Amino acid sequence: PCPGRCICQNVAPTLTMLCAKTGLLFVPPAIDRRVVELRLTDNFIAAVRRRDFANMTSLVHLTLSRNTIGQVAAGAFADLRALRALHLDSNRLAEVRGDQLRGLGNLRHLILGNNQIRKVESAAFDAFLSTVEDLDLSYNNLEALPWEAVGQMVNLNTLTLDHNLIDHIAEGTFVQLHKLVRLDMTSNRLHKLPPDGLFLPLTVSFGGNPLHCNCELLWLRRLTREDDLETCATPEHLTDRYFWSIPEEEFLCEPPLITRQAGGRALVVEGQAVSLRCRAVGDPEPVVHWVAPDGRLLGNSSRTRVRGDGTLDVTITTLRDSGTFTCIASNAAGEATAPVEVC
Amino acid sequence: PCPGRCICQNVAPTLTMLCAKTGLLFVPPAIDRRVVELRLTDNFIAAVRRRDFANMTSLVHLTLSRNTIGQVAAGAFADLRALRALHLDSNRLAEVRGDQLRGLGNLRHLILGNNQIRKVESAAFDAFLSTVEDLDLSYNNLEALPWEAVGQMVNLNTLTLDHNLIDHIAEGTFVQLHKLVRLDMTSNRLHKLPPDGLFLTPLTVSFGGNPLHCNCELLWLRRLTREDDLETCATPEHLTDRYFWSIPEEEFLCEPPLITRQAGGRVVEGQASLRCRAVGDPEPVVHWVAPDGRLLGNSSRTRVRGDGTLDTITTLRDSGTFTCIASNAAGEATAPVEVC
Amino acid sequence: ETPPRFTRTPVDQTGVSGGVASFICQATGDPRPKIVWNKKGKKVSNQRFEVIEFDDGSGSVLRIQPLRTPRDEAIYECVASNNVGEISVSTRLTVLREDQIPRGFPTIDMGPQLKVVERTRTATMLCAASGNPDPEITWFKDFLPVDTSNNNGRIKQLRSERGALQIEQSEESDQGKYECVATNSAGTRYSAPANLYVRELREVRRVPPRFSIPPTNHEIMPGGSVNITCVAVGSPMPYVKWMLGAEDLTPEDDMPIGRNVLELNDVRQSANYTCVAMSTLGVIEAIAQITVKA
Amino acid sequence: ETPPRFTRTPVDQTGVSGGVASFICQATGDPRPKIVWNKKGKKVSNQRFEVIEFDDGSGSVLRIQPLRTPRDEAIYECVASNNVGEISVSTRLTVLREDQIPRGFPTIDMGPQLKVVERTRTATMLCAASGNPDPEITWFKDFLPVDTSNNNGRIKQLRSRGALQIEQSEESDQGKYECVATNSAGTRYSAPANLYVRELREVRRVPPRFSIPPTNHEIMPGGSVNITCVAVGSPMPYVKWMLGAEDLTPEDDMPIGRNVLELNDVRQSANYTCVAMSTLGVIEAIAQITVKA
Ligand SMILES: *[C@@H]1O[C@H](CO)[C@@H](O[C@@H]2O[C@H](CO)[C@@H](O)[C@H](O)[C@H]2NC(C)=O)[C@H](O)[C@H]1NC(C)=O
Ligand SMILES: *[C@@H]1O[C@H](CO)[C@@H](O[C@@H]2O[C@H](CO)[C@@H](O)[C@H](O)[C@H]2NC(C)=O)[C@H](O)[C@H]1NC(C)=O
Ligand SMILES: *[C@@H]1O[C@H](CO)[C@@H](O[C@@H]2O[C@H](CO)[C@@H](O)[C@H](O)[C@H]2NC(C)=O)[C@H](O)[C@H]1NC(C)=O
Ligand SMILES: *[C@@H]1O[C@H](CO)[C@@H](O)[C@H](O)[C@H]1NC(C)=O
Ligand SMILES: *[C@@H]1O[C@H](CO)[C@@H](O)[C@H](O)[C@H]1NC(C)=O
Ligand SMILES: *[C@@H]1O[C@H](CO)[C@@H](O)[C@H](O)[C@H]1NC(C)=O
Ligand SMILES: *[C@@H]1O[C@H](CO)[C@@H](O)[C@H](O)[C@H]1NC(C)=O
Repeated sequence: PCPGRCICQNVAPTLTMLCAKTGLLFVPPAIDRRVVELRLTDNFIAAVRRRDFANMTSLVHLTLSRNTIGQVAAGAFADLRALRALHLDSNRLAEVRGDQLRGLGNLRHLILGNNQIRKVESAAFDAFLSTVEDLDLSYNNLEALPWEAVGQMVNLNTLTLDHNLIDHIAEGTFVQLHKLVRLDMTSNRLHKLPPDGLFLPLTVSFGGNPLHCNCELLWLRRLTREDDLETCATPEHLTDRYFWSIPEEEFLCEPPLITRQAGGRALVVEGQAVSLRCRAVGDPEPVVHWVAPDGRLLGNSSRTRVRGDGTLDVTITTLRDSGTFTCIASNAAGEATAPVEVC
Repeated sequence: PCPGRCICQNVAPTLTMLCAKTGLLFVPPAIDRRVVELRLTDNFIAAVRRRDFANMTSLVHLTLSRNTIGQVAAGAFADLRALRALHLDSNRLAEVRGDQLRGLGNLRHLILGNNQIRKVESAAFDAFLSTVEDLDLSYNNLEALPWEAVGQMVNLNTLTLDHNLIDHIAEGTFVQLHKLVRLDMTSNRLHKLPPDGLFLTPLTVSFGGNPLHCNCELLWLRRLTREDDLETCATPEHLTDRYFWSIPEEEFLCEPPLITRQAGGRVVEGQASLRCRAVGDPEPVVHWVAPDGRLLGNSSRTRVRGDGTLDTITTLRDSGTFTCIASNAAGEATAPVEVC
Repeated sequence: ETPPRFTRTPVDQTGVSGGVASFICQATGDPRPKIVWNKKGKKVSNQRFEVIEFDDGSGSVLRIQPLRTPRDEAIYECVASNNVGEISVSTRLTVLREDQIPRGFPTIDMGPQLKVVERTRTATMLCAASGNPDPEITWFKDFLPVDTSNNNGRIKQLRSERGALQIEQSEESDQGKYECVATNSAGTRYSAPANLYVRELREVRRVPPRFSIPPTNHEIMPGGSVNITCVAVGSPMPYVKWMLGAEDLTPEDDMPIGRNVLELNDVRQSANYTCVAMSTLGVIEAIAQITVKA
Repeated sequence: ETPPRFTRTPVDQTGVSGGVASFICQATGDPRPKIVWNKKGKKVSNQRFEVIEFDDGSGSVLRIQPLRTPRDEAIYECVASNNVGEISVSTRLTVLREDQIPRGFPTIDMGPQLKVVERTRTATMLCAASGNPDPEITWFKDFLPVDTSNNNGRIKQLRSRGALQIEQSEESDQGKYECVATNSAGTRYSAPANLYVRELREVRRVPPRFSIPPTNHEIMPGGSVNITCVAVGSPMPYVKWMLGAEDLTPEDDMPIGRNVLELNDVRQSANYTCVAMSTLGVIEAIAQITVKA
């Protein structure tokens, strides 16, 4: 009882079903739940319903490559506890939620390459954090990534992000990934790389990125690596220049200079709202921090706000603690300070 | 003045420049404007600026395949009057605007395959409607298409839409496209195909991988003699997952329209609503009529909804028998209502 | 032998550019007259110009599509001739453009749509035309005029007791491409074409809706939950819905076929629930007594 | 010969789980004392336990990371010994978890960031810690404590923001630094930050100087004029415009060396101030704009 145009082998132990190029519109219903291998490549499946892989507790390999799957229902893989590998490459997935990958206790290979995944839910890999050995998210639309989840994947040895829009890689990641051998960050939006355990075998590819070539990449330039056609995008002096062709001396950082100060003096005698401005400039762009007269750094909390520009806004002043509100512009090449004295 | 790892031969007149797999981040500046062929495949170009191809009036082949191009600036291809072929396949384009394809007067090959094109601006092909012989929009996110523009492309011979979300194809199209030899409509959301000049120097029309609704509206197609391209039905339930050419003609059934919720013959004489919903296969179309004229909806004084509801300000003396007409491929249904 | 005589001669048309213009010309004689179309003296010869002869051979129709102005704006003549005669009649074709289209010029509000009918059954193709004054409506099947002048044939055109085309007792010959034509003193406009298909007769029995399992009377305690079953049958199969007197309880999205089980919750008062079965052959009802007993 | 004497002994620590705990132990004698760390009597031996010896050979530092509670919550002792002696000191390790962290426990508001300094120049690593009471701040370079006890050395710690200031940088200063906040409540480590030392690049430093100062322009009532202000120097000045006290070119990215001001609808005479800024000086120049009948 095999569905039309499909090739099914029901000889124990490996019950295999193959449906390549059979023009499927849906996942074949009433498929034998004792299936071990399932391959549905090169069809035209639009969506994956929960009913599709309901009771397949014997399934270990699932391949859904090259379809038009644009939607995967919640808990669609909830009962695939024996599943080792999952292939959803070359489809139309737009996101990866936790309720979709629930119950994949034995998942060791996860391939989601060549999709349009815009966002991966934080801790959507919870079902297989300790087991996963291979994760592919290449050729998607990821600008961000739940690195905190990645940092827990101990048995991970190959992580590929060949073509996305990832802006930055978290620094604390990759510290416990001792089995990691391949990390691909080619073709993203990486301006810089953190001084992590990049150096070690290990293959870390980071070509095709809009690298900002200042001091923040000096540590990497000092390494002894083969030219993987890495190229700088900024600053203008080094635009279109090959990374490893540039001498270490030309990776320059510029100290912070506070251009727009409060002017060194301010005064409000009552509860009326006050506001201070602080804007720094340098390479890389300095980070502005404010301090209270008590020497306490002020953050994004109640009654006090800080913006990307650097402006400090305080709504209800006590005035019981009047002193010098200092502005600190931290930078890789130095610090700048512009104090203001209020009462 | 050739960039590293690039092969550029500047021997007049045919200036060729090739920069494949050189890890480019931008389109190389100071490219000789008398260049005839320019190929920049397999790099990492993020965007196309208008300054990139400013005065390249000698360029005839431009290849930007397999990058991460997500944005094309307005008038980026202006002054490319000598351009015959354009390759933008395997990129991140999200739309095709008119200001992007401006000035491609001699364009005969346009390949935009494997992108994320969600919408093509109507008449964005105006610069090269009469010249185009090849148009590729395969593997994108198109649910709609400027068919009115496509219908004017006379010299077009190959139109490919291999993998999109196209819901419906216009009926009047393809009547003037006499040189058309290949049309690919595989893997879309097509429920049906119109009885156009599909049947016919040869012609190959592929329409597999669609959620076909198998009723009378495809009977004309089933009667044809074509090879099995693995076409499959999705609806109705009786014919779900069944191969198209395997179903006998008698099983393609249409059900006549039945008006379920009439008004009942049922006001304020100072302000306007009437209900009409039919049901059948395919889903009936509701039309309203005036007592002595044909009522038109979606207008200034009269509005009509997809449900069939007739909706602004009633006239003190335009009372008569307002009849509701439910048109369908298998028949018509009529439920008149008389209001005052 | 007998020299040709005209049975129908074409008239002056005024269509729009890109549209259609058809000239009907018929004659009779012994032997049968052959009809040739001429433009400015010469026999018509163009890609957009096609001559379609009637199946009887009583004449032909000169079809021009799409209309190009003013390359076509001229005088066309019909010349019927045999071995024993040769006569002619001529008419003028005017082709306007959208810029010159007057208010009151015929406009197709709704044209004919795709239709599929079984053999020996009745098929109807709709057409709604507007204009000032009211345009007359004619029909064209496969580039030839449909004769509905005879009000007493299987093929009729409704006007009294919407100039739709009604085709009774369908036969395979009725299968073809139909198009509606609106003509007044201002001009002539064609509607979009629509195909009519004739499939074989599916001998099915016609039976009005009948309740196989009508709703039973149920008693329940205050809040309160009960399921009521209503089953109807017939060909075609009835649409079963639920009502509480006047208002509908079932949505037309979920509306079932042949079987509808109504679910009640928080029943705090006794009521009567009406079950309705609907088909194109009838509408039947049935009430179920729901009471709230302790 | 001389029996061992403790120069620095570890104290009772109270860190958080997953964090860090370092025990410093130094001694002196003749011959050199060797320092061994013990937990519950036996010599420490664990993957998360590393012993880092000082460059002087004056002792070592027991580093525990990451802190696991309560597997590490025990009593650790330092045993210094030579050929003529054997002394010991023992301390208590307390390891809390996030559930048990009291309000007032040290929290790193701002940790040290990546910094690159040229040789023989001054580098500064920032650290801002909060808590109740006010926590004192110490520093750790490559798992070893930074010696800032000498208030008059190249390496100092600023009083009050206890940042670490490294003067006259040398290659030995290149390493991994981490900030430590400790009060009576406990101890919290900041994230590590790398300091890199590159060679000295001799560049000339010249304060901002107006190469092309603003000219005085006369104009017809409303009224439009362009004023050019150009400054030079190393580093290159950021040029802006003001109308007396308030800035006239707000929300713009301050251009480098050149700023051309555009005036429109001039209906009253005024003085416009051009300002050039660098880390080496701030110069000004005013242009007199008048409205003649
Ligand atoms: C504090 O909160 C504000 C928002 O209330 C943050 O401001 C945004 O920050 C991002 C980048 O960090 C900018 O792209 C947005 O434009 C900002 N929006 C607004 C309304 O300000 C700010 O980043 C936070 N700052 C800190 C130090 O936490
Ligand atoms: C005029 O026509 C359009 C359809 O062409 C109506 O738009 C529909 O509105 C309903 C809900 O109000 C939606 O369910 C449909 O999806 C809409 N149609 C389409 C194609 O998207 C529109 O409402 C009509 N105007 C008025 C006033 O009724
Ligand atoms: C702009 O600045 C100049 C001087 O820097 C002003 O001109 C002087 O004004 C004082 C009194 O205000 C006079 O004593 C001087 O004789 C003036 N000197 C010259 C050269 O004019 C000028 O008034 C200022 N203009 C404005 C609008 O503030
Ligand atoms: C799943 O598997 C077992 C046997 O394979 C069966 O007893 C069980 O009913 C199935 N679960 C469901 C919900 O049908
Ligand atoms: C009524 O139908 C619903 C359908 O699931 C069911 O849950 C419920 O138990 C039924 N109640 C009775 C009294 O049969
Ligand atoms: C329901 O119908 C019966 C008549 O058949 C009527 O006597 C009764 O009053 C009705 N019950 C209600 C609640 O209306
Ligand atoms: C000032 O500079 C701008 C630059 O666009 C120019 O348009 C304008 O004509 C100039 N005005 C004068 C008075 O020079």
